[PDB]
Amino acid sequence: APDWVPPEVFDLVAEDKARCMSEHGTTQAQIDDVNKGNLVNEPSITCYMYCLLEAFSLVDDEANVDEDIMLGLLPDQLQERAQSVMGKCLPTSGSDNCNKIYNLAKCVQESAPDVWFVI
Amino acid sequence: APDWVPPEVFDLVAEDKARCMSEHGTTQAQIDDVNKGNLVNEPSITCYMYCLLEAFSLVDDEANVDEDIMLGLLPDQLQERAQSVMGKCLPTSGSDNCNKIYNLAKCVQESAPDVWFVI
Ligand SMILES: CCCCNS(=O)(=O)c1ccccc1
Ligand SMILES: CCCCNS(=O)(=O)c1ccccc1
Ligand SMILES: CCCCNS(=O)(=O)c1ccccc1
Repeated sequence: APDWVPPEVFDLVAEDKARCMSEHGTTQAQIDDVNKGNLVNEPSITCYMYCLLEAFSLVDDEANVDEDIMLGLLPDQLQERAQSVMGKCLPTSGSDNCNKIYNLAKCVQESAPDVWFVI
Repeated sequence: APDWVPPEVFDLVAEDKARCMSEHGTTQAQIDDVNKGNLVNEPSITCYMYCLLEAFSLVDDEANVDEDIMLGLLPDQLQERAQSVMGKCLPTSGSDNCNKIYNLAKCVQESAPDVWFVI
């Protein structure tokens, strides 16, 4: 992940990472690819992102981001940049929940590739 | 219903929607509620879902689901997502036909909000 990610997040997500990878057939290799800017629209990775976001209430049942909860989780250092990115990329839109998260990731990647990551 | 639902289904279901709502005392408000994630175990809605499924030959007289045709009628991306969810949530179980379909809908909505919809 990017160097700014708080160490605690790696432990906080561990339980849901395992569950979500199992549920969606996700490989660590796919995850490693999102982080190197190589995102593809395949449910095994896009629904995995949805799954992990939902675990932390970062999105609701229609894959709309909760900006407050997202800003809460992000370090103080990223507040300004993240708020700008959210302004540009939200609300989410797409045919289903996984597509909404794919579309969101692509939007964030355009301006701010280091703000999005997959764990 | 979700944005991914094929346009054709709204016309294809119309005849059976009328018949099934009439048979079960269903109101549109109840159908709207399911699509908002507010599924309640009332036979006027749970038996309605059974009735629509039966109309498409997706259930038999004991609310056994035809997994292969149900999956086959879904768009490609939903079909992929649904393979794992239906793997988990099928076969149906419950005290009667309407409870079996309630339990199925609840199971699907827990993993995959945006997959179980009603018209
Ligand atoms: C801008 C943030 C990116 C979110 N991507 S993620 O689904 O892998 C995820 C990462 C961390 C916590 C929850 C989900
Ligand atoms: C001919 C129209 C196809 C129906 N496709 S559907 O995705 O709405 C669907 C509805 C109910 C069960 C499975 C799929
Ligand atoms: C993924 C399957 C959803 C089934 N929901 S339904 O039984 O109300 C229904 C909707 C549309 C056509 C037939 C049945």
